[PDB]
Amino acid sequence: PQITLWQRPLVTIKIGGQLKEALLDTGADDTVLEEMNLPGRWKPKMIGGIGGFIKVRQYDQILIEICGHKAIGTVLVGPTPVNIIGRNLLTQIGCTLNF
Amino acid sequence: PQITLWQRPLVTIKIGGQLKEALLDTGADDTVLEEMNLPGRWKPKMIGGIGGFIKVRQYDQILIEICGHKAIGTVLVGPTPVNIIGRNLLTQIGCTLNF
Ligand SMILES: CC(C)[C@H](NC(=O)OCc1ccccc1)C(=O)N[C@@H](Cc1ccccc1)C(O)[C@H](Cc1ccccc1)NC(=O)[C@@H](NC(=O)OCc1ccccc1)C(C)C
Repeated sequence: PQITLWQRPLVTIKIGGQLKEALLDTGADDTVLEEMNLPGRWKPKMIGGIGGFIKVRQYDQILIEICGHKAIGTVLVGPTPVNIIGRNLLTQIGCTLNF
Repeated sequence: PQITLWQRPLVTIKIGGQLKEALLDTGADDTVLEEMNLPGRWKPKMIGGIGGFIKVRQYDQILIEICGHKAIGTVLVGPTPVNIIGRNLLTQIGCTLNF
């Protein structure tokens, strides 16, 4: 799908048997999503954006059905305003920037 | 251009007689550039990112050449670790997310 940027590139993701909406962020190196009930064993981790640094939990090996397309990777959970599909899954679904 | 997301999508800009590298970012509705000498009246404003809210100075009607493509926009100068080109100019240079 070709998404233009007049409006926030929000997508539909099915993760953890839960449906969520998420920004497609080429600016984040990492996928970070808001608090959500999720299976597994996690690790502490912190990430930084503008303003500061949040303490996330890292879940390695998670399946997301992004835009009705799948990938498996690292989903970090923590204090975000929006769910961010970062570059480590974007490459997996084969997304690119074009101009 | 076709940009794959495997590396961090930095690119060259020319803002105010100066030459810089900027993250092309779909997750920002705004171009926030680090501090530099920009000449003009500026408003304050404040934006949110993952960790907080930065106090930044609005410059409106500034010309940038992002990849050879000039475009006029509003540009925020303030405390960021990276220059970000947001959707307010990404629309303008014709950029499109894709998969
Ligand atoms: C650049 C900001 C103006 C932009 N915020 C934004 O557009 O908010 C709207 C707003 C407008 C008016 C009033 C209030 C709010 C933003 O933070 N956008 C995010 C995605 C987002 C959108 C809304 C809220 C929160 C997040 C993302 O682009 C940044 C860019 C960026 C990239 C690299 C470094 C710094 C900034 N990456 C991030 O913040 C990611 N960091 C990242 O991946 O960086 C790696 C790294 C970390 C630390 C040190 C070096 C490198 C996080 C998602 C983890």
